[PDB]
Amino acid sequence: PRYLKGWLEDVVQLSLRRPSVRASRQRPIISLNERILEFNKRNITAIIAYYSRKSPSGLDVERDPIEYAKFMERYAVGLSIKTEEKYFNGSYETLRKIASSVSIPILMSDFIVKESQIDDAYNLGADTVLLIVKILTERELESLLEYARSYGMEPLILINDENDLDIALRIGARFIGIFSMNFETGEINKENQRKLISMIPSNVVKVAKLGISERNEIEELRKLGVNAFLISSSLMRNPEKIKELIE
Ligand SMILES: *C(C)CC(=O)c1ccc2cc(OC)ccc2c1
Ligand SMILES: *C(C)CC(=O)c1ccc2cc(OC)ccc2c1
Repeated sequence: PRYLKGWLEDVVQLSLRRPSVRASRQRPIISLNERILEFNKRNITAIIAYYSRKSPSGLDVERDPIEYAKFMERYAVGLSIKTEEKYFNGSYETLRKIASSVSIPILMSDFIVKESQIDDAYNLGADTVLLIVKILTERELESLLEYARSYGMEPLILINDENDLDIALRIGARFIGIFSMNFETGEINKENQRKLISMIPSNVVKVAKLGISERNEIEELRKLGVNAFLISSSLMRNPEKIKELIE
């Protein structure tokens, strides 16, 4: 990984030590990016619902993961499952149980810094993985992209700024998650998020992290080329809100 400071350094060190799983996959790879394109063609708003027991954002919600997943199966384009343990209270067992319970695409959201974590995602039933430009050297990012692609996954590449985008495009990203998160305030910079979206080629599938969980924001972004939306706290708090977001 890159050399880091603070809690990202900590979580990367934890991740490097994470024991791998041994399990045979007995679930198809259900492509998230393709399902998003399908929703776009059908004019159905495509929302990727997070399951996250905790978040550094103040998030502290206990709710049954299977009940949540089965509810979202009806509405969401896919699920994003936090599997990082220390800051998000995630677990591989929770991912496995969720994957064994629904047949919509599942993104394993963690801090992937070694190949065996991609093996873990595959073996546990996830359909793809998050890769984070800001924690990986360029060579690592390219290699891990290729390694995920070796399983038939297309990873979601997380960018937070223009430097991350330059790297992501150079290494061949085709599925990009645009955050533009400030870690002091914990707020999405909407202006910058929009600038980044405008800089992405038309042949990249684009997912925006939503801070403001409202229909009008979705409509503006969709107009600007965004294909799908990641939404976390508001859906963990009130799952049924997704219905009003998709109309
Ligand atoms: C989960 C709700 C968000 C998450 O897992 C995550 C990971 C890494 C990351 C890096 C950023 O900048 C480099 C911004 C946001 C973010 C969110
Ligand atoms: C999504 C609207 C917020 C999100 O993904 C996120 C991820 C990680 C993170 C870390 C923080 O501490 C450094 C603060 C906020 C925050 C928000």
